[PDB]
Amino acid sequence: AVPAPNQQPEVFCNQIFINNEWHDAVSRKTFPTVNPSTGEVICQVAEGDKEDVDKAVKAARAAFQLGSPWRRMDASHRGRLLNRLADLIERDRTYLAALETLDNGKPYVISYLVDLDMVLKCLRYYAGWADKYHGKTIPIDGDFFSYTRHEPVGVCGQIIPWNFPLLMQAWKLGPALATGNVVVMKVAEQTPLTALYVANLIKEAGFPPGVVNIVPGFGPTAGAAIASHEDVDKVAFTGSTEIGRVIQVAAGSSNLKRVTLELGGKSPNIIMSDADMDWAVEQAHFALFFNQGQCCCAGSRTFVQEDIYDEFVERSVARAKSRVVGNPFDSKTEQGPQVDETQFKKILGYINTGKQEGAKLLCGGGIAADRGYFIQPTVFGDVQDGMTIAKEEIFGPVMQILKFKTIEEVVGRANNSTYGLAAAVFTKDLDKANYLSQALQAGTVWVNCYDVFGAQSPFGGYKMSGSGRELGEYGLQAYTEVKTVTVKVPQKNS
Amino acid sequence: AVPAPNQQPEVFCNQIFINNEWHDAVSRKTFPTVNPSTGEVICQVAEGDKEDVDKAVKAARAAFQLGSPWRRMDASHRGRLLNRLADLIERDRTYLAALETLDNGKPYVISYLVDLDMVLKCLRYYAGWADKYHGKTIPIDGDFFSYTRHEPVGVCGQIIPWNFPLLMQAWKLGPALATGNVVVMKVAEQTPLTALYVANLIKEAGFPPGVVNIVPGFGPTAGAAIASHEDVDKVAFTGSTEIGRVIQVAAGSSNLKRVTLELGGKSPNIIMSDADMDWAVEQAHFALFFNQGQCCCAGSRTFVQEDIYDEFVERSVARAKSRVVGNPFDSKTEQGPQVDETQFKKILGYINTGKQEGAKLLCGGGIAADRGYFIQPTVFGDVQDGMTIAKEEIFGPVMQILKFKTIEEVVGRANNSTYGLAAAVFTKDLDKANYLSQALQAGTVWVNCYDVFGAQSPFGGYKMSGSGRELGEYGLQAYTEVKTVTVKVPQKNS
Amino acid sequence: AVPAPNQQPEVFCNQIFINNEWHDAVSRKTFPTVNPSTGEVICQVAEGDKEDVDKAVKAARAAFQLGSPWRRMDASHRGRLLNRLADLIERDRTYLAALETLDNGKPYVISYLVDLDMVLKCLRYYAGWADKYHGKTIPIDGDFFSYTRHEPVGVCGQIIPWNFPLLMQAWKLGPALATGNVVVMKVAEQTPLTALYVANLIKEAGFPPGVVNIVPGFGPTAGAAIASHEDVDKVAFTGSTEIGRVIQVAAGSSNLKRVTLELGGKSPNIIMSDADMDWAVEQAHFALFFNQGQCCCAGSRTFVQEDIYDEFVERSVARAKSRVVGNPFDSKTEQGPQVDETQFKKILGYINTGKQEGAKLLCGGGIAADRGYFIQPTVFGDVQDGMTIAKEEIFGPVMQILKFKTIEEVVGRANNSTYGLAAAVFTKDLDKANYLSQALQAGTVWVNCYDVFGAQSPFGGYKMSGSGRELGEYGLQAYTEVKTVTVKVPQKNS
Amino acid sequence: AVPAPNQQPEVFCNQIFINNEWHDAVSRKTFPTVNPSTGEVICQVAEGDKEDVDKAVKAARAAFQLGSPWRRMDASHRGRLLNRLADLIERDRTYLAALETLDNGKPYVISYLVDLDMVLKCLRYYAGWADKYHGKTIPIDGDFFSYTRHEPVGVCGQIIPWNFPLLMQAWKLGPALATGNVVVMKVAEQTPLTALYVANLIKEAGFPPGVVNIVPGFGPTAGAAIASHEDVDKVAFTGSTEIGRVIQVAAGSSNLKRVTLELGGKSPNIIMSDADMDWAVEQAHFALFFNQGQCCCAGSRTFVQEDIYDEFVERSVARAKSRVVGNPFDSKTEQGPQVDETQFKKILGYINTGKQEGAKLLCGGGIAADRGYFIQPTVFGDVQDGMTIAKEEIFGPVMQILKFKTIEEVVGRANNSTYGLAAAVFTKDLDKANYLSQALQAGTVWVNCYDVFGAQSPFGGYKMSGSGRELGEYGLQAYTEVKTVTVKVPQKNS
Ligand SMILES: CCCc1c(C)c2cc3c(C)c(C)oc3cc2oc1=O
Ligand SMILES: CCCc1c(C)c2cc3c(C)c(C)oc3cc2oc1=O
Ligand SMILES: CCCc1c(C)c2cc3c(C)c(C)oc3cc2oc1=O
Ligand code: NA
Ligand code: NA
Ligand code: NA
Ligand code: NA
Repeated sequence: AVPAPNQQPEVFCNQIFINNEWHDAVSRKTFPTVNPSTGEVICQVAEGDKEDVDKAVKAARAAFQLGSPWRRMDASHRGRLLNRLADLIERDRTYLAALETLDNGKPYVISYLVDLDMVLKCLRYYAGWADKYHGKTIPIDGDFFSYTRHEPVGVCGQIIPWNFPLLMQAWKLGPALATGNVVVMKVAEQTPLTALYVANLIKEAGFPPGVVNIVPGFGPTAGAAIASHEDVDKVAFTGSTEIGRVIQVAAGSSNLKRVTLELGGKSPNIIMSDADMDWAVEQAHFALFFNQGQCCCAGSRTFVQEDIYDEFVERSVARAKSRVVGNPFDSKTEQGPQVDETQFKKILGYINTGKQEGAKLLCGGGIAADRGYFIQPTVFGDVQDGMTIAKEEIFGPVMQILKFKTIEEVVGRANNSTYGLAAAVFTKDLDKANYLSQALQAGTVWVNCYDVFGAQSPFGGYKMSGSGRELGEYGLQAYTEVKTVTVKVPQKNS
Repeated sequence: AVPAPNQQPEVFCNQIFINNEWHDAVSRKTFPTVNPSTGEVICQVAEGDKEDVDKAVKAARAAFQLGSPWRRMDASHRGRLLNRLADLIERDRTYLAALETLDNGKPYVISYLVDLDMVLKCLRYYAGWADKYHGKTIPIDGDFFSYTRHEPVGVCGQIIPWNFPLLMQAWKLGPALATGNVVVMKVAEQTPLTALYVANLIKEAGFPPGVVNIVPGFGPTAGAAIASHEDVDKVAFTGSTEIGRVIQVAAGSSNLKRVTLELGGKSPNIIMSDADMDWAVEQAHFALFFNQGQCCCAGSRTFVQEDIYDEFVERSVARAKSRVVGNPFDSKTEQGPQVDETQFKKILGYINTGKQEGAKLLCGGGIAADRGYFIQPTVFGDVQDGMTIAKEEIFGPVMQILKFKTIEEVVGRANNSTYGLAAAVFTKDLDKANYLSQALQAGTVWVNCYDVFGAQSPFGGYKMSGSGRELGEYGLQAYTEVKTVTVKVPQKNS
Repeated sequence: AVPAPNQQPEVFCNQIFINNEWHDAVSRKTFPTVNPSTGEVICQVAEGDKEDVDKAVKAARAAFQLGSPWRRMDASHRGRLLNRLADLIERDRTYLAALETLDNGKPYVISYLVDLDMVLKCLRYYAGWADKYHGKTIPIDGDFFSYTRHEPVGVCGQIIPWNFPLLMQAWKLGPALATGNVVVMKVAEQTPLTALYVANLIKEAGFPPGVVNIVPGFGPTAGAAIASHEDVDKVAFTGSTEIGRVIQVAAGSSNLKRVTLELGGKSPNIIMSDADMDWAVEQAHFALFFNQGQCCCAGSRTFVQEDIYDEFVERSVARAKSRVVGNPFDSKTEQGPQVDETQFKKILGYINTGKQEGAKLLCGGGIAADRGYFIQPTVFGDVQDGMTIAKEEIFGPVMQILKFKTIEEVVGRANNSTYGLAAAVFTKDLDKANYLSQALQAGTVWVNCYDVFGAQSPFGGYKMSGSGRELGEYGLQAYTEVKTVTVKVPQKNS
Repeated sequence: AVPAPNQQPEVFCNQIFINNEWHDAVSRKTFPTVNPSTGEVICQVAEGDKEDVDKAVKAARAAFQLGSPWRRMDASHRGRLLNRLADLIERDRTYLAALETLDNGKPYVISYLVDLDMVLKCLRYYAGWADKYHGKTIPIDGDFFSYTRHEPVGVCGQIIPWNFPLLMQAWKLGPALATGNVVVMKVAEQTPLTALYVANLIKEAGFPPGVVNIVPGFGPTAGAAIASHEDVDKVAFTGSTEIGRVIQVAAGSSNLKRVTLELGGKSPNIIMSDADMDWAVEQAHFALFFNQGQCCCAGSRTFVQEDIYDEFVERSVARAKSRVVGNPFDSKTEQGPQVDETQFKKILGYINTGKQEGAKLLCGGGIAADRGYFIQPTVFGDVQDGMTIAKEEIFGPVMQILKFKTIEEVVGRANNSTYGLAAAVFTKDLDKANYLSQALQAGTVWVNCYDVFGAQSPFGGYKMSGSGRELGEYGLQAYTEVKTVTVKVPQKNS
């Protein structure tokens, strides 16, 4: 029961947002944002650079000064503002989903029913946290009263990616604002429009000026500016492992700002022979192909036990072959385009690599349309651990299927990676689920499901998939600076 | 690795313990404690009554005064004291286990390896909590700083049963002492000796006088005095459901003291047809027969899926027929005597009740030895929900085996009880484990195990099996009084 | 900014609310509710008795069945419903505030700006808790995985008093519903109407039928039936200490339901010689007289240090004499009538005891109008600890002012009471504040303020002022039943 | 009550500790460690470099393998090991205190009564946390059961400073081992010997081999190797702000290991005009001179309200003049030597700089003794914010005394710094202390006291003074990796 989209949604916001006001870049440069379903330019957007980030940080700092409206506001009132922001987003849901689909390429039905649903839920979840993150009173030795205050960390630099433009904005704003921080946010050049529209609702909701500032631009310029800024207290980055290291180096080279990273993965999806075949096939398909394959936690190594391999592979192929590729505003479409030309070409290179290193191509392998960045659902069978397509993050609709004999073997293979963002196990057996969920080196382990996210449950990487956790209570930790206050008292009693 | 016991351990402590001194009853009365293995008097113990409780409460109240050594002691030091106590009990481990067996009847090997081990673990666990149970600092609206102090509830009456004399003493002393309370402890007339020796160790560990006071005697007299006392702040009772009511009526009739209760149960042990047969037979046997059936959480309704029933019964009978009943100091003995004549006769009543109401007697059903309170391990087949042996807590070596068809049916029948202490589920299937553990109305659900206790995990009843929780962090809640302090400040900032 | 009241609000709801429908009593009997400003009947209300409680409990029990819409509903959606209810209340704010003043007597300006502000805040606060009250995963010994579920306690009987009818309704509904419980609510015969109207809003917000049921009626009939009901899992009562005993006895005599109580107090308000005089005089006035003195936590023993006594008394008298008694719908009115004839007579009774016992009547001391239950603001000086008005809860606009010299003296005098609901301290000295806030035996200690409530901060009694805490995270504890699940695993690793 | 020291204690441990075994450096090189009281060599110590770190990491990694004794051990038993370690350190307390004094120069009385005490308290505190740092069960939407496991982060590299060798070792081993990690620890070349002896006790206590590995050596070699290592999951460094940047940079350049840092300070100690003069003078003295000025949180900016400036200066000069410098083994000694020649000359440099830039030199100013590294207690007055000595960390017995007028001014001036480790306020006024403890940008704010540490209370920096916290529950956060497990279930109910 999805409302009919406007397939040519109008763009109202394409500038830099600072102090609840719209501005051009100081250079007056703009960049085009493109519709990946057509290859056509949608509009021009302000191209922020170091000097625009400088202005945004100054605006954030000012708003975070002791005595300011943002600092004096009751914590419960921060929750109200987040709940108001959610209501505005809900009022404008049809428009935002359409705009998300236009700029990013994901099917409108999914923008509406998944992304926007999850945005609303995430904001509403964190509105609740705003007055509930207690400090502690602490029974220290000797004649003293000691306690902790959980203070906001301060000016927070947030660099968000293009695969889930609205959801990620919500994942970062939720906890930051619940805890009384202020943000300078950098949106991805491939997908800036929805985040900018949401800035207009942030103003309408009544957040004071300078609390949220949004700088669209490029990574090497506006992103690096944030990571290296001397008055930014904390940086959160979501993107590639490679860029992650730049961020963390830049933090240590500048002011030792605090860092959390959500990086890549090559997540294992392990199907035991006693799994429910029909359910597992459908979920392995979803686990890989969701969002045109553009998910950090994609199930891009599907380990299948040897006794069910052939049937599993067969069913996986048939499902991949029926997957509808097309216009994302068409209700029948399961698969839209890749986000841009760079990704397009990058995925085709990996497909080529897979053919050439002797992975067996079971379907797809090519370009699915003459217009836009559409790639055919592709499945490789008999994939080996040493192959490049088994090791590196493809970020496309390319499925790898590997075969294994034993549970002890599959654990070592699944864990033999520098990535550990997610994993999954499919089995009816209690003991096997418990053994594997314990043994897997991943920040999230799904059992008999995949890509089950909830605002309540934390998410993040082991190893080089990242550091720190987003979502849940855990997502608050990185946005909080702890202060101990220890007071001499006449005589301590229990 | 169990050291050879003294089968006639000497008694050193048989008096009332108040302010680190030993007192006779004001009446000079004494009562005999009996060895249930022989029917013979071990020795005589001071019979505390109302006037001796009153003296205890006064001592306790004095040790609890503001400025007193106990109230001023660093939280961390209460933990040192709990740890020292544990060290003293470990030194005297062999003696305490022998004394427990003599007075209570359980096999020495179990007293040594289970009870005493858990005692040590419990006190060591709670020693660690002493300086970690934080209050909160709270982001209240307006120009205020609000926070909570977790203060001790005060004078705690604690009424400890005879089935696990040492371990229950530890379950109560642990959280009480770690949070800075003082205690007046009433120990069971059937099994007072071990608790009194432990008081000597409390003295030797260095606890200030009045912090722990112990008054042996009878229920209607000493127990009632504590429950009705106008200067006891809290009462903790473990016993029958019937006496539980007497305690809560007395609390409400006197000074609205806080009440926690650990009462009886008719805990269902559910065996699905896909369970591991041998493991489930040995665990169901343990579940019911452990401690001569004298566990509040005994698995006394063994529900078995109809397709495995004949076999499950056949094996359970064989195992029960082989259970060795005898002298609890003999290392080959699995089953000691019941704790006293009253229980002995109560169990024989229930056994005859079962035969009379059409349950099928598969083995046992009579008296095991000519002397002592020994009962043959007994198994009833074909038991129905409507029978009294399927409803009422028997508290003896009597196993009920019921038959069932579906998982929906068995949930309804398992939950159709006024008891809800514990339950268990035996299955290899992940979905059945999770469905049942969510649906069963029980404070503990064990999956593929039974009677697994840890100091870290709470334990307590649903419904009329009690209220409140022992063990874990949860065990501290009932021993804490929460004070909110809200202070006007010049200007609140986040 | 207060909208003009409707001084003759229409009454819509006056029946028993069960399964989202309106019912007459089975008996067809009704009782009058009176306007305490005029002494005249507002309307007839259905008079719930035992049979009506039995219907409500049945309906709640069915709504709590496993698999029902309320049990299956997402925790986050419970939060949404509460926020919905809050929105609907905000919509009808002006009305409900007027209706409260009509039936209860409190000034409309306070109904609007305080009572209804706090209702919204409470509900919004608890909406935030619905999906955040986590259980624990627990590092138990052995090859086991252990964790806790925080489940709803079940059918909750909630008896709410007449002094804050809407607010108390919120305080109890908030936590109960946030944690997934179902409710049978008994509202006060003096003030039933606002709670019945909110029932209609509960229906409009989309709460499933049976989740909230309201039975208006009398204490010894409807109240006693809930406290004694064999299928009510939990009872929460706010009212007199004496009736709290009836409740706690009823619980023990029936099914050992869980019990929390908010009872009376005789709360000390302590003014040091270094207090800011004007601030302390104005707050001490508020502390006693707020809500016509009908607060459980009223500052009804104003201890004042000898050096500032004369001046403090002079200023408190002037302020009391200026206090405007009258029509609660007139904006200049600070004090409306007491709630009914019984209280009215009882308060005059205490005033007379104070005059006869040799307390110094400084102002007021008689009736203030011929119609309704208006009483003169009354202040007694040179009060002694042994006088009746110093010992007993008056629940009227009657101030006692005691004199003290030392900080050691006043602690002992303040703590010399069977009550311990609240207390306060006014001082500019850090160490005095800390000394007194530690030493006072009260659930809430205000420093340089009074009657500062926040949904975030717990509130409740020491001693005979009650057991359990309402508000904050603490408020959830009594509405939660803890289940431990412990599962055998192949091999535990850290 | 301090035992007489052995003033020439024997050295037993001077090699690399890996797998519970003593090894020479692969290079066979050694470096001297010197007695800073005499300037003379105590012994030679194995000089670890990259190759030795590589071996330590490999042993740690092996010790951390799934299925290993350390991984399989009950969490509670980790606590037992820690408590055993503490008992061993308490057995060897007299020796360790003397050895600490030999190698580091702090007075033996302080080594025995403060450092070793605090070591014992820290280890015993963290022994309590080993089985109490629970993960969570989470009420996620839809038909799922979601929970978190708090797993160990893995191989932890710990780089510890020379100013508190034993204490810092305890601060890092405590939480690391409590939470099941394994460690590679680099001790400072100035003070390796006490940590090496402790390793011997770690073996004795029964920790499995590879759990703790200790590599003495130089920073640019061994330290850098740990920060750069591809298989080190986490690095904790305490030392200079400058070197902290090198560590962060190294972590980002290698494997994105997690990082916590405890760096420098220039902590303000603010004396209001209503402060207790004598207490304040003695505590300001303590704040600065404790441990020969060698504290990261030294109160090296003493801000003194103008009306009490001349009196406070006079009394602070007198007390500084009375400070006894000399042999640390002499019980009359308040102040031993600086740790080495480098620090010695560095402090002389800063002194000269304070003379040059117009600070008024009120006592001291030079070398107290050149046999060993002794400096005169030095006190500078009329210090301005812009002076080098008012900005840079001196780490020596040199006091800066500044003058201020208003509370608003001093906040601006105290916060105007790139450091934020600690702060203090001396006042009797409640409002001033509450205003200042909120407004100061520092990790710990002491009120009417200074250098009050408790293992229960977190410690760590704001701004460039560090990131993350040590001690308390918060100290566990950095040693935990969070895993979410989300499971599909048949039907979710509350
Ligand atoms: C209030 C609970 C009383 C009770 C305890 C303490 C208890 C302990 C253990 C231990 C330890 C094993 C192995 O089995 C038990 C059974 C048990 O049954 C019980 O009824
Ligand atoms: C069970 C407690 C009943 C009670 C409430 C709810 C109460 C609320 C408020 C508010 C709101 C202000 C400003 O003062 C109060 C006093 C109050 O005194 C009370 O006794
Ligand atoms: C990174 C923290 C280093 C540091 C410690 C550990 C420290 C401990 C104590 C104790 C214990 C007293 C009495 O004063 C101290 C000062 C201190 O100053 C310091 O800079
Ligand atoms: Na685009
Ligand atoms: Na006995
Ligand atoms: Na009325
Ligand atoms: Na040295």
